[PDB]
Amino acid sequence: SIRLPAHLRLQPIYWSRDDVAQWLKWAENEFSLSPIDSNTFEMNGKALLLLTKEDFRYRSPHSGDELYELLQHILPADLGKKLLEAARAGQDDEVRILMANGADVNATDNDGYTPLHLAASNGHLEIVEVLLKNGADVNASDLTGITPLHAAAATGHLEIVEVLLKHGADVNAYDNDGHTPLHLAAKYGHLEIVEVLLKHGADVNAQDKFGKTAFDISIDNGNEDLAEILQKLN
Ligand SMILES: [Cl-]
Ligand code: NA
Ligand code: NA
Ligand code: NA
Ligand code: NA
Ligand code: NA
Ligand code: NA
Ligand code: NA
Ligand code: NA
Repeated sequence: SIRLPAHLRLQPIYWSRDDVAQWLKWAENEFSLSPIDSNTFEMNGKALLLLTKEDFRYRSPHSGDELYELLQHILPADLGKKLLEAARAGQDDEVRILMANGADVNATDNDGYTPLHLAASNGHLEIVEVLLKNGADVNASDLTGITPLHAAAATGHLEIVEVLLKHGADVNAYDNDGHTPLHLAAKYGHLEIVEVLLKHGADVNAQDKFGKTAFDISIDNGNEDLAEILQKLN
């Protein structure tokens, strides 16, 4: 038995093509495989993770199934949890690889956050787009009632707000405090998001648990520019 080199103990998404080649040679020795042909897996580790098991079998009639299993065993068991983390951290390529390997696009943590909530909150537009294209629940509430549109409106991510609306986000969804996305955009001073929400049917007269409209919130915060938009339309 041979120990795997230290840089190959990194997750395979980080492996170069030369790293892949070293891993193959390590496996040839560790598992007593038929000699591996040097031109056979001419790609980096990110690409390797997108091959199917059938692809491995075709590429290596003698060892490809074994190599596929070895590679998959390197990955953590809970890909849905990894997807939540990758989406939160903006790891767009990792998001794509994890969903290709079966991660649930609607993976949910103990706060009710989904990948879409986390990518929306942290401004990761490309990840929002890939999640939506692959069936992400656009109107899922988290435990406090926050939808992805709430999360993008509160955090000032205008393009994400627009994409969520184009994919069916509920413009007048309520969180557990009765806040709509319009309330949260007003609370955090995002004037352009307020305009987009109104153009998509946001209810200026919606009252939260405190009896307050988005306009009331703009007055409490002294944000006269936001109050002006809201006043015009109600
Ligand atoms: Cl999953
Ligand atoms: Na590379
Ligand atoms: Na290298
Ligand atoms: Na090949
Ligand atoms: Na696969
Ligand atoms: Na290994
Ligand atoms: Na999983
Ligand atoms: Na889940
Ligand atoms: Na940001």
